Amino acid sequence: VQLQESGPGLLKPSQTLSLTCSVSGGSVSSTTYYWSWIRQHPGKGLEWIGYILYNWNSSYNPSLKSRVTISIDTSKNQFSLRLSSVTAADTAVYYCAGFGDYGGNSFWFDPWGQGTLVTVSS
Amino acid sequence: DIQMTQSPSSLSASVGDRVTIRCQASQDITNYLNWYQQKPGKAPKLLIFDASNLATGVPSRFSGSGSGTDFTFTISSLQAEDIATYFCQQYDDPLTFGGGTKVEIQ
Amino acid sequence: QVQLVQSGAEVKRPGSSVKVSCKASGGPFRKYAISWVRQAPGQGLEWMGSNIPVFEATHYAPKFQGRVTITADDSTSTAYMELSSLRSEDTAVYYCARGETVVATATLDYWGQGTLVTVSS
Amino acid sequence: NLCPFHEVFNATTFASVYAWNRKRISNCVADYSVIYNFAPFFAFKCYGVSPTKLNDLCFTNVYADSFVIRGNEVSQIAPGQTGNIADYNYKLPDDFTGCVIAWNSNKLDSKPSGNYNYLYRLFRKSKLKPFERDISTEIYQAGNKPCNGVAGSNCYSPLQSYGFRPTYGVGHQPYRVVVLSFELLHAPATVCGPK
Amino acid sequence: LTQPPSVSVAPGKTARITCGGNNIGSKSVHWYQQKPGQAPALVIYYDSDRPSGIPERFSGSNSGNTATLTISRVEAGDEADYYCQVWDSSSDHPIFGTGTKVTVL
Repeated sequence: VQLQESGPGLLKPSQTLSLTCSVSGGSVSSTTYYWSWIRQHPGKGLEWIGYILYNWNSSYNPSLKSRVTISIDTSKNQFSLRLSSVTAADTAVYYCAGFGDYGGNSFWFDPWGQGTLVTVSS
Repeated sequence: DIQMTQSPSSLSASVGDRVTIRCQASQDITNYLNWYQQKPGKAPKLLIFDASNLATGVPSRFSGSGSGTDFTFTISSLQAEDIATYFCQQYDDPLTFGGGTKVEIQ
Repeated sequence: QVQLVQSGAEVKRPGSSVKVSCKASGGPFRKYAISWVRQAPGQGLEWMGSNIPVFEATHYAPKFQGRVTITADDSTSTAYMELSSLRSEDTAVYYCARGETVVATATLDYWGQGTLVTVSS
Repeated sequence: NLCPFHEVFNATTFASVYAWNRKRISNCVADYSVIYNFAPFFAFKCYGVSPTKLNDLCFTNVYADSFVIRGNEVSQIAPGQTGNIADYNYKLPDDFTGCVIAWNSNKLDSKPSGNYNYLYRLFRKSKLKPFERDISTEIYQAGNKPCNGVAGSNCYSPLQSYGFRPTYGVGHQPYRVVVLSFELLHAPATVCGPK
Repeated sequence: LTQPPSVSVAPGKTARITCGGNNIGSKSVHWYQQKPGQAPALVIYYDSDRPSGIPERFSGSNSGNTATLTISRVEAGDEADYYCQVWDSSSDHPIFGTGTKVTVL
């Protein structure tokens, strides 16, 4: 039921392209475990950007909502982030997360991948 | 919810006696009382609902007035089959019952 | 005129959980309000449990709060009692009961045949 | 002139079972393309008159209105069946009705952690008379004890929310449903589009 | 959405970490454990119980507008930052505290 992540190693400090990649292995990208991404500046706490479920119902952070998309697929049981036009506003590590067991009125993020640190503006 | 009590828990009577039973009803109600039959070893049964009017086709000798805090009920005749245990139950606290009466035939 | 039936007698081993049913005979099962009660062999009547079409299913005695739980099914017209732990006073016989109030749990007149539920070594 | 015939589907909320968002137009221009603007249908089949010939069927009332129903129960919208939505909330006239259209709104009206704005009423008294409002929201007394603005063993709330967690399967979804009437029985008539 | 930014404590001495915020007794809380060099993990959810793989040393508490985790014994293993998470039901979003760092000798 674990998760594994991958992404880009080192790119130039100003461009538009940015990629992620995820795989479950122990689970399937079907239902009840929505997929979410987390951002954090180094030397600063966490900051949520977006969660996505399968049957549409897409949502993102109110901040930086202009250029954010998420692509999911079950051909390889994968999902990925797509942030455009990054201008070194925040480089981060962008962990993956799931909601796990849905409850009454609360949600907690579990389980998480290893995280893929990427350089400044990718 | 209430410490519901029965006054008294056992009765002594001969055949055809003018008998009367009181259940205490500490919480003030407005005829929110029902009485109940229980023959020993069988299912229970009801006699009077709302402590005012008779239920089904039991004879009219079973009567009680109540109407307030004091709640009483009479039979006035005990001939053949009335000899069993009696209960009264409360609406205001949702479902609670009296202590139960043990009348005996003398 | 509608009657009411349920399961038989159980002599299930104490220190465990128990289940018993109650099967209706007629009428709209869902919009009615079923009741349940125990008769102790040495004592009187004690109250627990009700189901309602507005689905609270929680009106329990404080004496048995957190101990009993109704899990009735409307589709099969069957009411279900569980018990958390079997204890000596759980040797009482059980009853599921029915009245003509359309939705109230207030007045009850119909009953089952009883179930003999005793626990012993 | 045209009418907001199904641009009303491009709305935020179709209230609840209480308010039907009744429109009740008398004269406009409308035709089958306004129906067929939106692809995904669930219960497009209609009991009154087949939609293969809905053209030139001009009837001087629409009586058209819409609401939202859970996805478990869709079939009770039909005339004369057993169902809490169709015995206690709203029961269709069983003689002759215009049409019904159903579709999913999991994208639009299903919010995570619940969206308690939506609701459905519960049992009341006798059988609901067909095509009537029950906008009263006051607390329900089962009997005897007259109660006082609370909730208890007798004081029962006539309200219950859908919830609509989008994580539920095909059983629980927001289903937006609309019903229409096509009867004339009088002197005037509406638009006969194809001509 | 407030908390102290850092704290220091002696090893083996029980430590309080606190997270403020208005009316947070109404809502639940879930907290996380960040040691730099890896990912965090859940340590307490619904303010009362912990998932598998976590000993009894962590017991969250909610008191009105405050939340607090107690650290009975202290070693280098739990020497880490601890985050604050609050789930919103109004605009239906996550929200976070900025964390709090513990310090020993």
